[PDB]
This record gives sequence, C-alpha cells and structure tokens, in this order.
Amino acid sequence: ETGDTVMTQSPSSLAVSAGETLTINCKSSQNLFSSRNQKNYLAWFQQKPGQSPTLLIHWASTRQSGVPDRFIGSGSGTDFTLTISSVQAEDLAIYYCQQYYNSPLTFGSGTKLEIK
Amino acid sequence: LPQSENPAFPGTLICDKDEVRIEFSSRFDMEKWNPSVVDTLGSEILSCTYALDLERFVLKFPYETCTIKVVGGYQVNIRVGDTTTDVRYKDDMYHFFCPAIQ
Amino acid sequence: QVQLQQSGAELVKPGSSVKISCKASGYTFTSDDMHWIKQQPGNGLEWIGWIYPGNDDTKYNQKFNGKATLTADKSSSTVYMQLSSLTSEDSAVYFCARGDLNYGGSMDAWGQGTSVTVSS
Repeated sequence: ETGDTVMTQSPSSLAVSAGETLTINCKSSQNLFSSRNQKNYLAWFQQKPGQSPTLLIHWASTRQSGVPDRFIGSGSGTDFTLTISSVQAEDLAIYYCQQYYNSPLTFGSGTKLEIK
Repeated sequence: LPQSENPAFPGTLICDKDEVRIEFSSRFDMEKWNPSVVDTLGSEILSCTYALDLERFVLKFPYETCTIKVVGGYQVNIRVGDTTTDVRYKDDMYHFFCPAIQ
Repeated sequence: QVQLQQSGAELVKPGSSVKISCKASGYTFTSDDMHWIKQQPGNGLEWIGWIYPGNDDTKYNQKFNGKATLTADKSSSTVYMQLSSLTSEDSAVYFCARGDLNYGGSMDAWGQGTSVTVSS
C-alpha cells in the first residue's frame, strides 16, 4: 500500500564458500531512526527450513543473546547491512530484514544463503 | 476524492498568513501524546522548533522551518506518540497541507 | 523459558473460517504485544497485525482487514487469530510472535507455526 514503509533487500540469493565474509543489504523507503532514544528500529531474522524465524539483531546492531559475534548489523537512517564474517555451514538460511518503526510492520523479501 | 491515510486528529488546523496553527480540542498531557515534525523521509526536522500556547492549548509552527515546501504550498508532517514507551509503531502519522501564500 | 505454543495444523475447505491459538508462558502476558505473521510457501514473511492483551487493543495490516480477527484470553494466556472466508491464497504457515515492549516491540520470541491448508 502507498505510505507503507518499503524494505528493499538484496541480493535475493547468494552462494559463498565457508570462511568467506559477505554482506546483505536492506534499504528502507522511510527513516527508521528515533531521535527519542537514538535507535534504528530495524531487526534481522534468520529462518532455516522447517523452523520459525530467529531474531538475530535488534536496534540494527545489537545481537540477541547467544547469537555469534560473526553476525554484524550496521547502517543507519535508511541504509542497513547484515555481514557474516567467516560463514559456516550452520549459517545456511534465509535472512530477512524488518522495520518495526512504522505500522504496518514490513519485511524485506529475504536473502537465501547457499554454498558453492 | 484524493485518498488520505490521515487518522482522526483531536484538533483544528488553521493555515494563517504568519504561521500554521493546530488548536487542540482539549487539554491533555503532552508527554503521553507528543507531536514531532518530520520531513518527507520521516526524519525529525532538527531546525524546527514549534511553540505551545498554554492559554488556549494551540500548537504553532513556522512555515519556513517546520514544513516541506511544494509547488502548491506546504506539507506538514506530524508524528505523534507516547514518549514514555520505546514502542514507536503505535505512533500516529499525519500529513496536512497549507496552500501557498504571499 | 519464554515459550509460545501454537495449535496443530489445519486442513479446511474454501469459504469456511478457522481459529488458531497461541499460548504464551515465561513472561507477563498482559505486558507485551502479540503479532501474527503469514508465510505463503516460498513467499517470505508478511505482517498481519498485533493485539495487546492488557486492554485488547488491536492494529491490523489493512490487507487483512476483515480477514483476520485477533482476540486474547488473560486467564489461559492465549491469543487467538480467526481467519474467515478462507481461499487458496490463505494457505500458509501462521506464526505468533511476542512483541517485547521493553525493546520497542521487537519480535524476539516466536511460536513454532501453524500450517493452514485450504483446498476444495
């Protein structure tokens, strides 16, 4: 719908070898930064087949407890990235960005991460 | 008619020659329903400082520093939310318009 | 310890309605939002709405207006989503997720999902 915050995620799919570093991009059509608390209202989720999505990152850069420090969220305003340094076989999943600054809440279309 | 997503606003909009005014229909606690003026991308306009007339409870915004100039006038983007919570997706978003003046 | 348990898979006919449940534990039920999310097979995630069980406030994605109805029961700490006028496009996995108001409503805990298939 018009006026909704659009999340444009890229690439749609990526193929990488174990140990390499990669970055996934999320662009917002609206600013997600709250001057009140100085936080970007953007989250990153990981979803493996047959499981529910897992919250990796909130406030665009703060890892959930137990999330390895090789997941790095960065960016501000409208431009955000999720970087995986030293990718591992257990990191194979679909990754989604989502904004929770404005209603309706919206997700990126997702990035499917593969090997080879 | 040209569609508008504006929810109800408990106030009255007056586009004066000097300024934009929003007269609130009742007095309320500004901390729990607080307006901020934002640009087209939703970022707060840091150069915008509005005034609150405490006698009649009226918000006053200057055209030059608090609105987005457009060909036919001025867009006024107001986000209102409870400042006692971190939950921003419950905020209300309003897009008002004032016509061009001399 | 925070857990969200959703009801089992549903297989129903077009035109009917279904009511799926999400029982929450490990946190103050009335303090947080409960969001619902739709996932069509292979088509990512789509936000449906949230309900605040504290006062039964709701907010809907307008795409799901009249399609989804959110309710909550405080005694059983259970949130229900009712989907009506089911069509083939409603076949999907539906998740509930806690909107943790301490952190701005971020969806930090999810149910296992409820598959709902609609076929004639």
